[PDB]
Amino acid sequence: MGLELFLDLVSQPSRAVYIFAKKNGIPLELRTVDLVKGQHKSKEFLQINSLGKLPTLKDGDFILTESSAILIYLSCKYQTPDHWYPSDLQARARVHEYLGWHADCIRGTFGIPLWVQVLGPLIGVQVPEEKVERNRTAMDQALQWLEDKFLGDRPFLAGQQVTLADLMALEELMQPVALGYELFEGRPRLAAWRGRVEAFLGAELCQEAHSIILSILEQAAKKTLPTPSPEAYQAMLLRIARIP
Amino acid sequence: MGLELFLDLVSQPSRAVYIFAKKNGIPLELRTVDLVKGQHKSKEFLQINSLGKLPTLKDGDFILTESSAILIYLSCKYQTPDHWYPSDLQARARVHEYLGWHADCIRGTFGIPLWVQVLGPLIGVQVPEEKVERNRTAMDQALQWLEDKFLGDRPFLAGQQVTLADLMALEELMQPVALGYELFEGRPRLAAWRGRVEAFLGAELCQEAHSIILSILEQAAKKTLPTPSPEAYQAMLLRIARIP
Repeated sequence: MGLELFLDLVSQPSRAVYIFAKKNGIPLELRTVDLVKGQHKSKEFLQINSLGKLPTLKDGDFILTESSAILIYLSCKYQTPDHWYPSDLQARARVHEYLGWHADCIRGTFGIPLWVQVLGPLIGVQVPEEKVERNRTAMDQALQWLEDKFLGDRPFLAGQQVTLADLMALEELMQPVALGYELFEGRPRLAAWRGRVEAFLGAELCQEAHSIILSILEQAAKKTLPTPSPEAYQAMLLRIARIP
Repeated sequence: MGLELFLDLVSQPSRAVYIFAKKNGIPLELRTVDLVKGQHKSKEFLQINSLGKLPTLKDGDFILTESSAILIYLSCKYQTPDHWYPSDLQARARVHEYLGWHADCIRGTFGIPLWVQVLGPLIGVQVPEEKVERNRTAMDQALQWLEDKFLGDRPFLAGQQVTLADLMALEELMQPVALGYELFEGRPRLAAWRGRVEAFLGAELCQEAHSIILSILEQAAKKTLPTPSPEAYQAMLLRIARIP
């Protein structure tokens, strides 16, 4: 069974999974893969995940990827509490639905500030003023949508209780926060929901799932960051190259 | 029950759903919403989907969105064949996994040629030469990944049989094709897979699910295209504004 989980806690989807697995007490072998360094691109790793993306979960000789797939798969195999990923047609659908939008509107837009302030400069590459703004006015744009469209009156994006939908959302949101952007400033709805979740999860877990990234801006200043391999350098140039 | 499906067959996710529903014979009330025109933004529609996105499926007073959620939801409620969306842990996982990558790497990159050639100019807005190329070299970049990473030796991205994963993939891919980009040129793997699927689905269905978009380049020429509302004008400028 083994059941190892290659991941880097600077990777927002990685955190999500790690958090889920931890909160439901799932025997997991935490395989650390320095992303900043370019570990996920090491020949040895590509031998595990031809894609070289994190977090990838290896169960048996079955290697899966995609925090969504992994979570869902996990949650299933380990019959985790139902509220998480409900078996109710309407309910599950409500989850499936946000995740899809999340993948569209949240994922990839809220990680940008990290590139603009850390990973970018790390390779001498500086992001254009515009892209920066464009991106932020794009964030709150989504923040709102999330706010009143998904969150609205209820306590969670995916309904009445905590669910994969929240774990993912919040975790992704955490990044710009960690970099200094206080998105929960003028959003008591959002704020309250976050607090509600964190509350649920627990200080301990969150205090450690994050850690890595709240420090990172400093490691950045203190030049503690590893020099990325030419393989990571490439991926990094691409990502930066797809910032609108 | 009603079970209406607002959608515009120029919208690749819309096609997907429509196709699934049609192939499995699901009683569906096809609610057409001119996207090009700006229908999905009409006050009356926002009263149905605060988001104004297509295709949105209204079952009972339950309004759902996200082709993924919809499909899955559909497939469930209408106990459609298992191969589609398997109940097997490894299997389903493999689907869930692609969809996530699909949402990341395919969705949003393969619709661009339509904006560059049609929707864009339709509002006097012309896309920069770079973005164009960047985008295409980005498409085949994904095409390959899809090709040998997901497709590889097996017959489908999601395993051995047709599955939501394919319906969506192929449909999205169809756009640049319909625009004149022959992505299946130097990819016998890709080509064969497509042919495999189309085969399965049937000429009739495909012959009509597409239609709308293979014509569109013409309607474009012949100025048959509806002038978009200031609401659609906005969304159109945003979308174009997020082309890297």
